[PDB]
Amino acid sequence: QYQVGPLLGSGFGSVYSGIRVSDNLPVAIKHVEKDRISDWGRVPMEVVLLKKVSSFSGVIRLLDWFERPDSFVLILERPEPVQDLFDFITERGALQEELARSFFWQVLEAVRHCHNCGVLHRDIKDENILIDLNRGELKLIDFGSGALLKDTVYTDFDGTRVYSPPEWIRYHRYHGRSAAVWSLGILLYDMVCGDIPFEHDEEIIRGQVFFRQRVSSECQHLIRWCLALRPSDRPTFEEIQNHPWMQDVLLPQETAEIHLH
Ligand SMILES: COc1cc(/C=C2\S/C(=N\c3ccccc3Cl)NC2=O)ccc1O
Repeated sequence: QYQVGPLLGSGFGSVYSGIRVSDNLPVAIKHVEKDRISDWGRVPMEVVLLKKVSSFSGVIRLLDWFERPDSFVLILERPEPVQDLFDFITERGALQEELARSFFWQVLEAVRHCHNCGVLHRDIKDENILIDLNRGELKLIDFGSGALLKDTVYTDFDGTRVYSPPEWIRYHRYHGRSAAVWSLGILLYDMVCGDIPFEHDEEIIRGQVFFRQRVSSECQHLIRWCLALRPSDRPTFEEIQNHPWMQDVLLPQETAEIHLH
């Protein structure tokens, strides 16, 4: 069936590079131990969520999955060549606003897709975004801490803390969309400054954003908006994409030729 390659990453489980014997298609082989899965639907919720979002290249595609005695094995698409946003920023530093605009736009489109399919990702960050270097397209990955999207309150969280909103830190309560917008705020800052704005709980609670890089006023505005302390003061996905800084986004293909080649 599949031919296993080198380990791509380890945590939310372990993920290996792979080739599908059928057609030599590049795939990724994810291994998740059953004893670590707290959410089921009988398969892990991660499988359910991935199936709901299959269609559109902004979200990672689930090609197949297998059940083993103690683990589940996920077969996911693998772009070639590819690099994740964390490594991309780590090696290249703070991104240019034009490039950050293109990336952030693609992520917004991706999360908007997840929501239409009734899925909440709950771990939006640089590490969970892959870059198809050739096509200039971004993919959202690792739905392992995500949930079915609801309009009521969430009292559980198992995503990245430094990307989590102050209402989570304070009260252990959040609503899906406003919380997503907050993490998007952290992400956009990460893109334009080369690092995340908050490290400790108290910084998150305070929500005072400092820019360590020359960033345009409009970008700072959008960032400070997504990072509003009160969830209700945060912009909606529509409000973000109608923001003046999001005007005139590049096509993914232009983005590659200008910024990736
Ligand atoms: C990591 O690189 C790739 C990931 C994916 C899909 C992945 S990787 C993932 N979770 C992890 C993240 C970091 C460490 C360990 C795990 Cl299990 N979840 C996915 O859907 C594809 C193609 C790739 O080239």
